[PDB]
Amino acid sequence: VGQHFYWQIGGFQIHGQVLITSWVVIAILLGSAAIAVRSPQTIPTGGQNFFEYVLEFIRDVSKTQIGEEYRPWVPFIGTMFLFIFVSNWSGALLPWKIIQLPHGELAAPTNDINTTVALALLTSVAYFYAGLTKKGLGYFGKYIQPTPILLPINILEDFTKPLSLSFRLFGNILADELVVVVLVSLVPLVVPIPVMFLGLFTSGIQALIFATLAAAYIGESLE
Amino acid sequence: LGDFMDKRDASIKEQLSGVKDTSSEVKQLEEQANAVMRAARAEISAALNKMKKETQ
Repeated sequence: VGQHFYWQIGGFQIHGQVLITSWVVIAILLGSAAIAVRSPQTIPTGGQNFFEYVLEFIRDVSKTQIGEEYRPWVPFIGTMFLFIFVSNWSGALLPWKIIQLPHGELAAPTNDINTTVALALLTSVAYFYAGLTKKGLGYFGKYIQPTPILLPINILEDFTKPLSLSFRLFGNILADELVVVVLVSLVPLVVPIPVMFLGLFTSGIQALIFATLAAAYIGESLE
Repeated sequence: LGDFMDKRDASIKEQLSGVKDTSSEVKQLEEQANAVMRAARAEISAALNKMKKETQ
């Protein structure tokens, strides 16, 4: 129904919904994780198992994709999973059609391009940071190694790696929320809930496929 | 939490090197017990044999 936004002015226009929706994710990430690190135990108590099994999962998709030096990049990929996992699970589960902002919807931080192309650039700096730290500053992975005539293929591969990784995450969350927006207008909520469970299924997966592929460009730059 | 992952793992691993060290020390105790009992035995054998031949 509504694909628009209201802008907030600080000299330029920025989206009110994106900042506001994102803040809840930030408060629900730091507010729930830092309640278990207050008094840890040797044998993990109730509630610390879930935050440990997440951290052991992030070490899986870092070590398999990067290699022996996964351990500096764990807090980066740990953010790019959890900031995108919780942002999608906040959209389906937190009831925000009761609250009415006077100009726009509130579903997810990733419904605008402004989040998803920023997260596609934060993972784009990361494989230029890893690409220019470990290897030489003069020549790095874009250097035309197998054949010299592969130059326009590999220049354009620089542009497609943040762009295809952005519109993957941008579209499937915007699609999932719109199916919720459209089907409510037709029918009460007892019908679209299997479609929401099909959506909440892929809502967490597109976060997982982000952080898996985000680590996969790190290991390519280190070679 | 990273330290906790290491702490439980290093401690579990540490016990492993400790139990291996204890088994190597019990093997060296068995070898020193071997050498000390055969030390007393071969002491007596050589001493009685030499002193026997000499005073014969």
